[PDB]
Order: sequence, then structure tokens, then C-alpha cells
Amino acid sequence: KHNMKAFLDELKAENIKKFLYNFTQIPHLAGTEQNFQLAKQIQSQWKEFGLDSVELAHYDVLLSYPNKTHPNYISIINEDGNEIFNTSLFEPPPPGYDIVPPFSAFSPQGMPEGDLVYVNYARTEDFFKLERDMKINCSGKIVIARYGKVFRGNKVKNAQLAGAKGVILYSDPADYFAPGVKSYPDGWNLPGGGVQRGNILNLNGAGDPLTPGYPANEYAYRRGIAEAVGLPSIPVHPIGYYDAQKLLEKMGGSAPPDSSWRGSLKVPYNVGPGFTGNFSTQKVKMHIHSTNEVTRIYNVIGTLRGAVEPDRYVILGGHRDSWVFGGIDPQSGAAVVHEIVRSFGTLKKEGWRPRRTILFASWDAEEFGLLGSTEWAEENSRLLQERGVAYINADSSIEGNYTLRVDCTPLMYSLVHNLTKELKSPDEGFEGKSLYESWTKKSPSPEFSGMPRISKLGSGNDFEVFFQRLGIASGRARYTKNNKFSGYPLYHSVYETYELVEKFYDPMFKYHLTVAQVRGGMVFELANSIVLPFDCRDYAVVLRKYADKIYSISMKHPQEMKTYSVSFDSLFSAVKNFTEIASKFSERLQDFDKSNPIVLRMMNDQLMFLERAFIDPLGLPDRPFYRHVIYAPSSHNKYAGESFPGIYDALFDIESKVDPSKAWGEVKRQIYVAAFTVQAAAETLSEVA
Amino acid sequence: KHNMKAFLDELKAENIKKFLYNFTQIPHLAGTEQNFQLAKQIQSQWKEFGLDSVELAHYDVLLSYPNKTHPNYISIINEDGNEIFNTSLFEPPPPGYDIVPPFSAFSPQGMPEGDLVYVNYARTEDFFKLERDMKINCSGKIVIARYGKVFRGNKVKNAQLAGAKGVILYSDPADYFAPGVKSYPDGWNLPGGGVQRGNILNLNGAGDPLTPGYPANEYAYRRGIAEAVGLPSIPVHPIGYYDAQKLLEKMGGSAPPDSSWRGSLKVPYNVGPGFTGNFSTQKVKMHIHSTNEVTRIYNVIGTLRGAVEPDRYVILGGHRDSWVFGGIDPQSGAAVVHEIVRSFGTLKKEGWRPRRTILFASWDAEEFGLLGSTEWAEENSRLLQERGVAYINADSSIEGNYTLRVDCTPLMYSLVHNLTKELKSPDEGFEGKSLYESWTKKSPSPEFSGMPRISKLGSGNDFEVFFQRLGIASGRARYTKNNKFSGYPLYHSVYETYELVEKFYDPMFKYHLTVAQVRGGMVFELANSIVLPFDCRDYAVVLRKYADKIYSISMKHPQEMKTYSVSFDSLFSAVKNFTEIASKFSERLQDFDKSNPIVLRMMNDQLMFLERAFIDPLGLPDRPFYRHVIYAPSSHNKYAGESFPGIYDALFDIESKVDPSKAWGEVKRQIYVAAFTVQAAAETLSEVA
Ligand SMILES: *[C@@H]1O[C@H](CO)[C@@H](O[C@@H]2O[C@H](CO)[C@@H](O[C@@H]3O[C@H](CO)[C@@H](O)[C@H](O[C@@H]4O[C@H](CO)[C@@H](O)[C@H](O)[C@@H]4O)[C@@H]3O)[C@H](O)[C@H]2NC(C)=O)[C@H](O)[C@H]1NC(C)=O
Ligand SMILES: *[C@@H]1O[C@H](CO)[C@@H](O[C@@H]2O[C@H](CO)[C@@H](O[C@@H]3O[C@H](CO)[C@@H](O)[C@H](O[C@@H]4O[C@H](CO)[C@@H](O)[C@H](O)[C@@H]4O)[C@@H]3O)[C@H](O)[C@H]2NC(C)=O)[C@H](O)[C@H]1NC(C)=O
Ligand SMILES: *[C@@H]1O[C@H](CO)[C@@H](O[C@@H]2O[C@H](CO)[C@@H](O)[C@H](O)[C@H]2NC(C)=O)[C@H](O)[C@H]1NC(C)=O
Ligand SMILES: *[C@@H]1O[C@H](CO)[C@@H](O[C@@H]2O[C@H](CO)[C@@H](O)[C@H](O)[C@H]2NC(C)=O)[C@H](O)[C@H]1NC(C)=O
Ligand SMILES: *[C@@H]1O[C@H](CO)[C@@H](O[C@@H]2O[C@H](CO)[C@@H](O)[C@H](O)[C@H]2NC(C)=O)[C@H](O)[C@H]1NC(C)=O
Ligand SMILES: *[C@@H]1O[C@H](CO)[C@@H](O[C@@H]2O[C@H](CO)[C@@H](O)[C@H](O)[C@H]2NC(C)=O)[C@H](O)[C@H]1NC(C)=O
Ligand SMILES: *[C@@H]1O[C@H](CO)[C@@H](O[C@@H]2O[C@H](CO)[C@@H](O)[C@H](O)[C@H]2NC(C)=O)[C@H](O)[C@H]1NC(C)=O
Ligand SMILES: *[C@@H]1O[C@H](CO)[C@@H](O[C@@H]2O[C@H](CO)[C@@H](O)[C@H](O)[C@H]2NC(C)=O)[C@H](O)[C@H]1NC(C)=O
Ligand SMILES: *[C@@H]1O[C@H](CO)[C@@H](O)[C@H](O)[C@H]1NC(C)=O
Ligand SMILES: *[C@@H]1O[C@H](CO)[C@@H](O)[C@H](O)[C@H]1NC(C)=O
Ligand SMILES: *[C@@H]1O[C@H](CO)[C@@H](O)[C@H](O)[C@H]1NC(C)=O
Ligand SMILES: *[C@@H]1O[C@H](CO)[C@@H](O)[C@H](O)[C@H]1NC(C)=O
Ligand SMILES: *[C@@H]1O[C@H](CO)[C@@H](O)[C@H](O)[C@H]1NC(C)=O
Ligand SMILES: *[C@@H]1O[C@H](CO)[C@@H](O)[C@H](O)[C@H]1NC(C)=O
Ligand SMILES: N[C@@H](Cn1oc(=O)[nH]c1=O)C(=O)O
Ligand SMILES: N[C@@H](Cn1oc(=O)[nH]c1=O)C(=O)O
Ligand SMILES: [Ca+2]
Ligand SMILES: [Ca+2]
Ligand SMILES: [Cl-]
Ligand SMILES: [Cl-]
Ligand SMILES: [Zn+2]
Ligand SMILES: [Zn+2]
Ligand SMILES: [Zn+2]
Ligand SMILES: [Zn+2]
Repeated sequence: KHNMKAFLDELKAENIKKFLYNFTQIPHLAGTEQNFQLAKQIQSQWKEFGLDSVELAHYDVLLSYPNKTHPNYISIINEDGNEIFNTSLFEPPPPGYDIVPPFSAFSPQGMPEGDLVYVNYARTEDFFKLERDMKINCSGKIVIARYGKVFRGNKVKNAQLAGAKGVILYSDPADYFAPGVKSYPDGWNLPGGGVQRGNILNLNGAGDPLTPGYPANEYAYRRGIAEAVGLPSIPVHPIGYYDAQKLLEKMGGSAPPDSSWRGSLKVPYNVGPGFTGNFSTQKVKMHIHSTNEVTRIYNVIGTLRGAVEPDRYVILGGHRDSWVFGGIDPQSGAAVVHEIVRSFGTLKKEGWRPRRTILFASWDAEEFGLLGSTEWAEENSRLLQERGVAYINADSSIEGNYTLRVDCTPLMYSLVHNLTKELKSPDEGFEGKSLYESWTKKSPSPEFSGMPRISKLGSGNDFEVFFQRLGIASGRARYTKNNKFSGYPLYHSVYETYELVEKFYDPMFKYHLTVAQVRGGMVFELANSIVLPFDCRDYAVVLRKYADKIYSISMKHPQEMKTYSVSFDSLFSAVKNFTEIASKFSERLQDFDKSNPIVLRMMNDQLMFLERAFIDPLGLPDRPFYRHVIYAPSSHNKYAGESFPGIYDALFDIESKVDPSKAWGEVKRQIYVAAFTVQAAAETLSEVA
Repeated sequence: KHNMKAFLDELKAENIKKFLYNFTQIPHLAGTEQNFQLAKQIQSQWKEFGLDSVELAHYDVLLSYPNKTHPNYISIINEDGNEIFNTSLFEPPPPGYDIVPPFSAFSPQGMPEGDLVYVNYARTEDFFKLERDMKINCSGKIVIARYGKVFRGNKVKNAQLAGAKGVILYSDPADYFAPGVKSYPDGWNLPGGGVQRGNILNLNGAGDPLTPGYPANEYAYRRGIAEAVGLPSIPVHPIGYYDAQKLLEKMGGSAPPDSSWRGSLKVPYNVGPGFTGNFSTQKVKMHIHSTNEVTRIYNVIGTLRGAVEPDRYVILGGHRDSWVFGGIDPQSGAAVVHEIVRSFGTLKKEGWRPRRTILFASWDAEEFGLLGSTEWAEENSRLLQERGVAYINADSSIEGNYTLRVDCTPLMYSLVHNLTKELKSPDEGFEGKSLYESWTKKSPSPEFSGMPRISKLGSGNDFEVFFQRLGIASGRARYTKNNKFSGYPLYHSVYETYELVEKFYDPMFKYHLTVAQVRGGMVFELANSIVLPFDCRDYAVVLRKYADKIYSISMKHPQEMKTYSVSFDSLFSAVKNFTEIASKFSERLQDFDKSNPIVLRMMNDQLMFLERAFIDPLGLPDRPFYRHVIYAPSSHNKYAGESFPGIYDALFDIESKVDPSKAWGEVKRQIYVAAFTVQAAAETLSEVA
């Protein structure tokens, strides 16, 4: 037969290993010739594998690159203007190895000099502690912050609003060196010369900074750089912990407020400002000369037309561009997509086609702000909004070898639970056990016994435009470690190679195979199930949890809720209604005359448009491209999903607002929008007439 | 059989006459008890007629009413503060007759006194003439303007931006008294004591001023009045031409610039400012005391469930609220809807159901800014956007007895042409001829021989939210006179009665019957045709005409187009592509395996979503609720549709902009948005995979 099992069995660990090797021999930086050539290779191979059509979609978008003849670096400078210490101009390359040196993409140019302030992880609460409790002023200071806990662009935005004139980011061994494991090349730890590259823009979903709302095509009109979206106003640069030790060792001023501010280096972790008495006249000086330039990028888009519902799209997408070799990020995911394409193409050659159309994407410029996925979705938004069933992401397949990590819409919970019960666990000690069994044991749900944890979708990857802008049901799955938002030690460093993976992560490629089964199996069921595999009742369950949670946040302020008559009754009413209507729709879905394709499709359309109904066409406050009312990327950490974001942000730090009447008025406004949207979504599941 | 003919034959002129009499015996002002009672009557009758469900949908929205104990009026005041002339406190009621006196809905309160300036129709070009050519300054003046040519709210906005401190609107016999016909009650002309009521808000599609974007339900959070949408900042009041003569007769200052500024009254039509020497110390003083108040309104929503595609909605809607008796506006339309409901209910009782669901609406508060239709569409937007096939409006069926007047999307051109060829003409001298024949003869297309004129949709009625906000294919048809935007003489006056219609417009109710056939026939074909009756090729034809037209406007400025490299090539490319793709889609639509319901539906979905594809989720500049890129209400006249509005507005008066580089940059931006949107819409008609 040609069923899911036939699909799954075709997938081979050996093939994933060969593709991973093939994709990781040279760098594939966005906008470079090497990445265009890999695009053309993937396009050819997907054609050979059996897809009906495979095209390149290109765009001209703002990218950022160091100046090859004018390198970026940081100095300690003495009173006479002598640079007495300089940070590294490049990471020591690994054994046997156009490697872009470490930099912060989209940093403006500058050579600011000044006194350092150490700001821990540069989180909102870290800046609250500094400014409110310690009374330390960052204005005109250079801030130094350790990577970890939140997206780096949130750190830079926080530093800018605190008045900093520059930001230095570094990797502390506390966050990036696991006890008892060796530094690369002899283990998976970050060496002291290692550095994490990364974008520091805060685009809030806009895509190419120059063309928000519209694809960056040949005739696009572009904002002038001065009006560009999300560009930092202060220079930024990343360094390793050997270099950080040199900058931090002389720090004076106030001691760290407590131990959660101290990393693992042999330094006091004094907050500053500036250096201890003897060195009080030395300053820190950044030299940043990178340039932003409009550059062509290329997405590969493959189509396998559906036999019955060709106008319904199930999309599997992940990026192809890497900072350097991309041994984990993204090629461990791209190799998995490649093998999934190969397997579906093998069925197709034997005469099978999926029920619905499957689209496969190799996105470009993910590392520069999700630019390739976003521009393509801007170009195709009408098709996606009326035809998009689901989006399954496929960045790094492994970031560890402990257990599965799934983040997805509630609509896909049942699908994921069911599929993982049918798959074998790759884990040591769980042989002959299901993946559901090993996953639930290793990553228990905080709410339910005998259920695994599944997290919310925020941003930090290519699903963002599909889920947060367009309201297409989305999910992702990967293998992870036992530091959730911080990354594995070699993240975005030159050391992230094929050898790292083959030696230290997944020598048998069994975790890669397990992830290929989860991702491919989801795409299979979405594209082939007669009734779409979504359970609206799972949304009802989480909506009640989110409503209890936001209510509980508000109830920290009982006096104000009394004064301003702040009621959550409308929201709990809407949640109750959703729960009632979803229960009845599910009954009908099980009852409906199963011989009737129009009833089936009406019902499939109700299922497909349910995620769509949580979209507000006006967007969230000051974030027009985040339009989902139930989830958004956290305003404090793009990598984290936040629930009832519009109410959450209205409540955040509200006791500090100068006009409480206005602030609480806006809380009430957001409760109204949320209740209304929950009820309207419920009403899409009512009988249609 | 139960075919269109059975439907059409059931419709009776006699029934339309009886309902019209029934709906016009007492006033039905929005927000009053009499209008709630009529809502309940219609709800009961539609149930009796056979509809599956008939519900009231209510909302609490901002309305406006004179103060019953503190009447509005205007004075001429002498130097001592004596009011030597007062305008009327009410219109003399007609023979044999809670009549709200004449007022301008949403006028703020005030008692401004000052010198008059006469501004003709208060159009943009009239204010250009005053300020730029005549060098007359309206700042701190009271402006007096004749009704006609453009929506009254555009006049008030224009007066406000010119610095006026009040506006007096009046009906000139030039525009409202047809030569050779008697004043009411002895003919259809406006008597000198007659006055036209009407809303003067400029909401740009927002609906209830207090709740833009969300329905005005029980738990709605409301803007404070100071942040309300579209509220005028200066008092406004309407008067008849007896009263206007008294205000205009003493006018001094500059003479009218030319004859197009002179109406038909025996006065010089001097522009002012102020009165001629002898009366130079007399001023004009307004007294406006109306109040805005949140008030409950009621829509009646009837459903006739479709037999095959119940999740596809064809909507026939028109309003029920009137200023006074509503003998033409809206009851000549509401009586027609009532008879259409009755006819469809008669088929339904004999076992027939339409293929798709038909929804019937009796909207409330149209006269206060399209509030009932708009709030309902805000509440139901997700259902409408994913399921809405078409909207056919049904305000006044007759505004004359000369010929048909149709305004609609290009998608409905072929439907209208075909249907009118099948209908008998009611016209004198065209007996035994088709309606298409009499219409084409009396209202020839400016472009094509042997084709009738069909106009563009702007605003000025309840289709606005469906077409301009949501992108649902819409149309309207009525009988009209041989003054297009000015209204028939008795418009919004107490004299608009059942007797006006029965005596002077349509004694046999044959024009009403013809309109019932057009509106009902359209709904029939939309709700019952196996393939939706839309022709995408008709859109391709008009897009080329609109592109030629906007290009021709730009080419008034060749030097600037050279300097700023302003090219329309992308737009003509997109138009060419649309034309090519639509031609191929139409071939497939005629070719497709007609046994395949999924191919049919994919194709019906392509047809239904084509209007939807012209919607831009970011809206037009500073008008977020006008989202259609091909059409919008003119920024100078809400009643007029404008094509390529975003480019048109970018070009308008551009030679007066202080920063030409910026102004032309915005023209280029709008060309990019238009080209992109035309191409994206074209791509929805490509093969789906
Ligand atoms: C969850 O689903 C419920 C339906 O099962 C739905 O219930 C509706 O709730 C609304 C708002 O509470 C009810 O509104 C009332 O409507 C009646 C007429 O039917 C009005 O007479 C009444 O008017 C007022 O009473 C008010 C309250 O004191 C007062 O403020 C006014 O001035 C006036 O006197 C209300 O407007 C409605 O009838 C219910 N519909 C039903 C049962 O069919 C919930 O709204 C829904 N939850 C959400 C969040 O949508
Ligand atoms: C109407 O439909 C047409 C398809 O039939 C479609 O045609 C496309 O037009 C675009 C833009 O003109 C073409 O874009 C070129 O793409 C090639 C690769 O295929 C590029 O090499 C080329 O790159 C450049 O050449 C530029 C022009 O001088 C230059 O600016 C650049 O720096 C670079 O050298 C262009 O990007 C595309 O290939 C065509 N597609 C086809 C034939 O399939 C029209 O765009 C469409 N109209 C609209 C308004 O969409
Ligand atoms: C990655 O695999 C691809 C595809 O097998 C290799 O590209 C092929 O190489 C041969 C020999 O040079 C050429 O004749 C073909 O045209 C290529 N096929 C393509 C591009 O589809 C490529 O050599 C491999 N890369 C590495 C680093 O091993
Ligand atoms: C840090 O690098 C800087 C920049 O290259 C070095 O300073 C330069 O040294 C050369 C040779 O002595 C001078 O001629 C340049 O004028 C210097 N440029 C400056 C100061 O910007 C500096 O020596 C390096 N410091 C260390 C510790 O190696
Ligand atoms: C997950 O699998 C469960 C168990 O098979 C599915 O739930 C069953 O579905 C069938 C078909 O509707 C019903 O007859 C059973 O009553 C269900 N069992 C239950 C709810 O315990 C469920 O549909 C699957 N989820 C998917 C496919 O998304
Ligand atoms: C308009 O017609 C309606 C419906 O025929 C009339 O309302 C009915 O009047 C009778 C007699 O008073 C009542 O018993 C019914 O309850 C009413 N039916 C309804 C409300 O559906 C109404 O009288 C007519 N109005 C005028 C001005 O003639
Ligand atoms: C226009 O109406 C005003 C307002 O009613 C009249 O002025 C009032 O006249 C009474 C009786 O003489 C006075 O006691 C009030 O104090 C007046 N109120 C004012 C001036 O605001 C006025 O007489 C009317 N003019 C004409 C021509 O009839
Ligand atoms: C208007 O009527 C015309 C003439 O009947 C319809 O056009 C015909 O449609 C049939 C069915 O597709 C074709 O076989 C003929 O070739 C068409 N004749 C033409 C184009 O001259 C047209 O479809 C009708 N428009 C509607 C129903 O919207
Ligand atoms: C890179 O290095 C130097 C420094 O200005 C210069 O020659 C060149 O312009 C720079 N390249 C850029 C700005 O792209
Ligand atoms: C921080 O320091 C700078 C000193 O120039 C000042 O402008 C800013 O207002 C200070 N803020 C506080 C609260 O100390
Ligand atoms: C892979 O699994 C083993 C088992 O605990 C472990 O020793 C090793 O550290 C894991 N690799 C990584 C990179 O976590
Ligand atoms: C109407 O008339 C008078 C004038 O102020 C007053 O008694 C009453 O408040 C007014 N009613 C309103 C403002 O609704
Ligand atoms: C119009 O008149 C007022 C006089 O107070 C003035 O403020 C305004 O600027 C004038 N405009 C012109 C152009 O005369
Ligand atoms: C109705 O038709 C006749 C025919 O010309 C005309 O005399 C009369 O004025 C028309 N009624 C109206 C209101 O136009
Ligand atoms: N996955 C990336 C790219 N990045 O993710 C976003 O969401 N924005 C952005 O630049 C990274 O985390 O550095
Ligand atoms: N049809 C009306 C009501 N009016 O139409 C709008 O579009 N806005 C508005 O208030 C009138 O023209 O007075
Ligand atoms: Ca863009
Ligand atoms: Ca509203
Ligand atoms: Cl992922
Ligand atoms: Cl109408
Ligand atoms: Zn990645
Ligand atoms: Zn990455
Ligand atoms: Zn009307
Ligand atoms: Zn009206």
C-alpha cells in the first residue's frame, strides 16, 4: 500500500547523513554565490526526486556584512589614546578548515568610546534592577551583556532605550560551557575564542526592512535607510569569553546585586560604571564598519500537486542560509527536508499523490530576520490565507540528544500525540517503547500527568509570518538537550560543523531519523487525512488556562480593578461559548454523513479557518504584523510565545504608569478585543446556516 | 418548475404598493421606539413568509438628536444683539400629517456669530477658487454652501480645513426645483420651507464613531467622545431656500467669480465676506444644541439555508431607518426587499431551496453613517470574508422614472447585461422591448456602442463595508431621473411620503416591480447558478481603462516624471498579466470536467475570492477601513467611486506640494502597491498547483 507506513519506511538515516555532509563543506551565507549555487543544486535534486514543479523565487532585500578591508574589533584604550588590548579579528578555524568573521548583523557604523556597564543578560528585569534598584544610569555608557535567556535583538533594544551608546555581547561559560565536556574539536563545548554571530534587528514581523507589507520584487519601492524597519541606532559586536574576561576583569563601581548576575569567569562581575581606581582612566572603544546592502536572495519552492484538493496547501519549510558551515543550524533540518522530499517523490513515482497539495520550501536569509519566508508569504498572502492548511517548520533537527521538543498550535496537539505513539523511540533505555512514551517521561507536561510538554509559538524562526501574520496552523519539532532560549554551546559559531554532529550529537543519525519521521509524518497526515487532523477542543482547553492566567496577573492589582471596574467576565464568557460550540462541532464532525464531500469540505474549511479566525486585521498595538490575538512573540523575548499578548502587554509594569486611568482603560480595551475575537472564532464553528 | 421565471412571476406590484403604504405612515428614525416596533414587525413577517431563521442583531452606537426643548435655528443679529431674522424651527407638514425637525446629525453644540462667506457647493475646487484665485479667507467666517454635487460631510470637512467657524447648508432651487413642475403637495418639487436632513460625519468606513474595528456590543469598550471618529469641530445646520434667500440677499464683498457659482434665487450670489455697506454691522448667529447619545439600534437578519452550499452567502440588504416617513428613502427599497423575501419564501414552501444560502437584512441607522450594516459586518467579518459570495444593496428603488441606474463590480457586468435582456421594459414607448434595450438607449455607455452605463462603487450606502472593507463583490440597481450626486428634490425632507410616490413617481408600481426583478433576479442567479455568474475578463477590461486614465493624469507633469523616474510600466505589466491569466481561467471554466464538484468548487472559490484579492490588509493611506486597491470612495466626494484611489490621491494637487521629491516618491510607492495587488489578484486565477 501507499500509506503513512510506506512513507515513513522509505526514510533512511544514511541518506540524511550523506545530505548533511553535502550541505556543510563550505559556508552558505545569505546573499553569497555559494548559497545561490546550493539553491540551484536543491532545485535540481527536488526535480530529480519527483516534484511536479520546482522554482526559485528571488527577492532583493537589505543584508549586512563586515567590511573585508576594515575589520570590526573592540579595544581597551589608555588615556593617551593607545589601544592596549584588542579583541580577536576572527575565530580560530577548526582542524582541517569566505568564513565571515563574528559580527552583529545590521549594527550601524561607529567608534564610540566610554565606560562599561555590565547588564547581565540585558533583559527588561535586568535593566529594571540597574536603573530602579541600583540607581545605575546607562546613558552614554557602553553596555556589556552575556548572551542567553532572550533573543539578542531584545537585549539591544533594551540597551538603546536605557541610553547606551554601544553594546558588546559575549558568551559566558556559565551559559555556553557544560561541566565535564571538552571544548571543540574534542567535545561539544564552546572554546574561549568561539563567538556567536547573529542578527540584532527588532523587525516585529516586518520582513525586509525596506519593504514592509509588500514583496521585495524587481519594481518594489524601498524605504530610504533612515526610515528602515528595526535598525539599531547604536553599534553592537559579539566576542568570546577569553576576550570578555579581559573587558570584565578590571570592572569597578557597584558589586553584582546577587549571584544570578555572576557568570563562571574568574571576575567579580561588578556592574560598573567603568574600571577600578588604578585603571579608572582607561576606556573601551568599539570599531564597527559593517555595511548594509540590498542583495538578492533565493528561495526554492517545490510543489507536489494534490490528487483531490490541489487548492489546499500543506507546507514544509526551513532555511538553507547559514552563518558559516551550518552543521546543525540549518543543515541538520535541511537534510531532513531533503530526505522527506525524496521519500514523497518515491511514492509519487509509483503512482501515489497526496490528497492535498504539499509545498516544500528552502528559505533564504532566515539568519538576517526571516527575510526569505516573509517576502514569499507577502508575495503569496492571498493564496496562503484562502488555501493554507498548515505550516511545519524544519530548521535544526537536533540541538541535543535527550528528548523531543515540540512547539505548535493547540489544533495540532492530538495529531502530535497520536503520531508519536506510533513511532519508535530512538532513546537509550526505551528500546521497543514509543516516542510518546520516552518524550512524556523526559519532558512531562506541567498541567497533565501522562502528557508531554508542548510549548507556545512566538518567533525566532520561519514559521513566524505564517502563524503570527497570516493565522495558518503551524508546528515545529526537534530533538533537544536536558538554557531553553540560550542555544547549544556552538550555536552560530565557526565550530558548528558536520564533524560536531557526526562525532558528538548523532553518530548513527537516529535522532535525525526520528525528527524526519515526526515532521514528515505530520505533513503526511495533514496532506492525506480525509478530515483535517485538527481538534478544536484542544483550543478550548488552553483558552481557559490562558484566561485564568491573564486574570491572575490582573488580580495582583485588586484596588485598581475596583477603581476602574476591570472585569474579565466577557473573556470567560467567550471561552465558555467556544468550549460549548467546539464540543458540538466535534460531535457533528464525528456524526456527519461521511458520504457527503460538501459537508466534509465545509467542515474541513471550518477546521482550516479556525486558526485564521484568531487574526485581527488591525494587528496588535504598535506591532501591525503580529495579528494573532491568542499568541504573539513576547515583547521582551522574540523567542518566547506569550498568550493573550495584547492584555499581557497592557498589564506589564502597569504600577509604573503615570496615568493609571489611561493604562487600565487600555487593559479593558484589550479584554474587549480578546473576548470579541474568542467569540468570533467560536462562531466560525457554529452551523453555517 | 422552480427556476428564475417562477421566482420573478411571483413578484407583484400590488404587494410592493401595500408594503410601502404600511412602512410609511409614521416616522421610523433610528434609535426610536417606532423603528424598533417596525423591526419586530419585519422579523415576524419574514418568519411567516418562510425563512428558516430571523433574528434581531442589536448594537449600542453613537446617535445624534436635536434638543426637543432647546431648538436649533440661525439668526441675522443687529449691532445691539437683537435677532432681526430667524430661520424656521420646523418644515410646514404636508396635508393630513415625532417628526424630527431639520438638523445636521453629529453637529457639535455652539452659538458662533460672524460674517458670511458663500462657497458655492463647498467642493475642494470651490475652496481652491476662493482661497487661491479670489484670495478670500474663510478663517473665522461662517460659510454658507448649497447642497448638491458631493456628499454633505465632504463640504463640512472642506469648510473646517478652510478655518470656518460654522457651516449653513441650504437647498438652492437651481439644484432642487425642476422647471415646470409644482412644489409638493401638487408636484414633486421642493417648496421653499422644505429642508434636507442628513449626517455630516466623515467616518471613512469606520462605522459607530466610538468602536472602530469591533462591534458595538454589550461589553464593548468605547472611545471617549474627544477621540471619536469623524466628528465635526464646527456647528452645522440645514435650511430651505426661503430662509437662504434672507441670508444671501444682503451679501457684499466680491462678486461671484462666474456663472457656475450663481443659483436660481433672486440674489447676486456675492461671495462676501459679510453684508453690503448698509448692513455691514449685522452678523449671522447659529444656535445649535443637538446632543450625541449612545442608543440601541436593531438589524433584522433572515436566513434561507442553501441546499448544496449552505456555507456560501449571497446577501440582499437595505436599510429600514428613515429621517421622517421615508416614502422613497428607504421604504421604496425595503418594500421591494419584503416582496422578494415573500416570493423566495413561496418557492421554499413548495419544497425549493436555493443552491447557496441567502441572507436578507433590514439595516438600522444607515442615515447616521451606515452604522447597522457596519457593526454587523464587524461582528461577522470572519464569516463574511471566508463565505461571502456577493452583496446586493436595496435602498430606494426609485429616485426618478426615466431609466435604470446600476453601480457594481466589473465581476457582475455580464450578469446584469444578461438579466436585463430577459426582463421587460416598463418604459413608455418600449413596450414589448427588453429592459436592456430601454436602459442602453437612455443611458449609453461612454465607452461602448450598444452597451449601457454602469458606474463605480464608492460609498454613500450600506454596501460600503462589504465592498470597500471586506472585498465582497457588490452591486446596486434603481430607477433614476434624466444632478447625479445631488438627490431628487424632496430628498430627506418631511415631504417624502407615500403620496409623493403613489401620485408623482410610480402610480402603477411598475418601476418598483422592475427594480424588484433586477435585484431579486441578481440574488437568484448568484444563489442558484452552478458556476458563480462572475466574469473575470470584465475586470481585465476595466483595469486597462483605469491604468490608462491614471497614467494620463500623471502625464500632465512630464518634467516631474522625468526628474523622479516615475514609471507606470509595472502597472501595465500587471494589467497585461491579469488579462492573459483571466482569459485562460475562463477557458478552463468553460472546459472543466463538469462532473467534478471539487474542480467546480475550486473554481467557484477562485471566482468568489477574486474580489477579495484586491483588498490590501494595510488599507489606503490614512483610511484603514478602505482597503480595496482598485476602488475607493473619492476623498472629495464619498458618493463617487474613484479608481486606483491610492495613486489618484498621491497625484491630486501635486503641483502644490512643498516637497516634490517626497510627493512623487509617494506616487511611485502607490504605483508599486497597485501593480503588486493587480498581479497578486491575477495569480489567484492561475492553476492552483
Ligand atoms: C456567550 O453566548 C451567549 C449566548 O448563549 C451570549 O449571550 C448573550 O449575551 C448578551 C449580552 O449579555 C445578551 O444581551 C442582552 O440582550 C437582550 C435582548 O436579547 C437585551 O434586552 C439586554 O439588554 C440590556 O440588559 C443589559 C444588561 O443589564 C443593559 O445593559 C441594557 O441597557 C439593556 O437593558 C442585553 O443586551 C444576549 O441576549 C445573549 N444572547 C442569547 C442568550 O442568545 C454571550 O454574549 C456570549 N459571550 C460573548 C462574549 O459573546
Ligand atoms: C507579468 O508576468 C511576467 C511573467 O510572464 C513577469 O515576468 C517576470 O519579470 C521579472 C521582473 O522583470 C523577471 O525578473 C528577472 O528575473 C531574472 C531571473 O529569472 C533575473 O535574472 C533578472 O534579474 C536582473 O535583471 C534586472 C533587470 O535589468 C536587474 O535589475 C537585476 O539587477 C538583475 O540583473 C530579473 O529579476 C522575471 O524573470 C519574469 N518571470 C518570468 C518570465 O517567468 C512579470 O514580472 C509580471 N508583472 C508583474 C507586475 O508582476
Ligand atoms: C553535493 O551533491 C551534489 C549532487 O549530487 C554534487 O553536485 C554534483 O556534482 C557532480 C560532479 O561534480 C556534477 O557533475 C553535477 O552537476 C552536480 N549535481 C547537481 C549540482 O545537482 C555536489 O558535488 C556535492 N557537493 C559536495 C560538497 O560533495
Ligand atoms: C590594536 O590594534 C590597533 C589598530 O591596528 C593597533 O594600533 C595601531 O598600531 C599601528 C602600529 O603600531 C599604528 O601605526 C597605528 O596608528 C595604530 N592604530 C590605532 C591606534 O588605531 C594597536 O597596536 C593594537 N593593540 C594591541 C595591544 O595589539
Ligand atoms: C487521535 O486518535 C484518537 C484515538 O484513535 C482519535 O480519536 C478517535 O477518533 C475516532 C474517529 O472519530 C472516534 O470514533 C473515537 O471515539 C475517538 N477516540 C477518542 C476520542 O478517544 C483522534 O481522532 C485522533 N486525532 C486526530 C486524528 O487528530
Ligand atoms: C403594517 O402591517 C402589519 C402586519 O400586517 C400590521 O400589524 C398587524 O396589525 C394587527 C392589527 O392591529 C395586529 O393584530 C398584528 O399583531 C400586527 N402584525 C404584525 C405586527 O406582524 C400593521 O398594523 C400595519 N401598519 C399600518 C400602518 O398599517
Ligand atoms: C428670534 O428668536 C429669538 C429667540 O427666541 C427672539 O428673541 C427673544 O425674544 C424674547 C421676547 O421678545 C426675549 O425676551 C428674549 O430674550 C429673546 N432672546 C434672544 C434675543 O435670544 C427674537 O425676537 C426672534 N426674532 C424674530 C425676528 O422673530
Ligand atoms: C451571459 O450570457 C452569455 C450568452 O449566453 C453567456 O456566454 C455563453 O456561455 C456559454 C456557457 O459557458 C458558452 O458556451 C458560450 O460560448 C457563451 N457565449 C458568449 C460568451 O458569447 C455568459 O456566460 C453569460 N454570463 C453569465 C452567466 O455571467
Ligand atoms: C571598506 O573599507 C574602507 C574603509 O572606509 C574603504 O576603502 C571602503 O569604502 C569600505 N567598503 C565599504 C564601505 O563597503
Ligand atoms: C542618566 O544620565 C544622563 C546624564 O547625561 C541624563 O541625561 C539622564 O537623564 C540620566 N537619568 C537618570 C534618571 O539619572
Ligand atoms: C549525546 O548523548 C550522550 C548520552 O548522555 C551524551 O553523553 C552526549 O553528551 C550527548 N551529546 C550532546 C551534544 O548532548
Ligand atoms: C435640552 O434643553 C435644555 C438646555 O440646556 C436643558 O434643560 C437640557 O439639559 C437639554 N437636554 C439635553 C442636553 O439633552
Ligand atoms: C486667514 O485669516 C486668519 C486671520 O486671523 C489668519 O490666521 C490666516 O493665516 C489667514 N490665511 C491667509 C493665507 O490669509
Ligand atoms: C414620471 O414620468 C413622467 C414622464 O415623463 C414625468 O412627467 C414625471 O415627471 C415623472 N416623475 C418624476 C418624479 O420624475
Ligand atoms: N533564527 C534566527 C534569525 N532570527 O530569528 C528571528 O525571529 N529573527 C531573526 O533574525 C536567530 O535567532 O538569530
Ligand atoms: N446614505 C446616507 C447616509 N450616509 O451615506 C454614507 O455613506 N454615510 C452616511 O452617513 C446619506 O447619504 O445621507
Ligand atoms: Ca517586504
Ligand atoms: Ca464598531
Ligand atoms: Cl524548527
Ligand atoms: Cl441601493
Ligand atoms: Zn536556523
Ligand atoms: Zn541560525
Ligand atoms: Zn437611504
Ligand atoms: Zn437617506
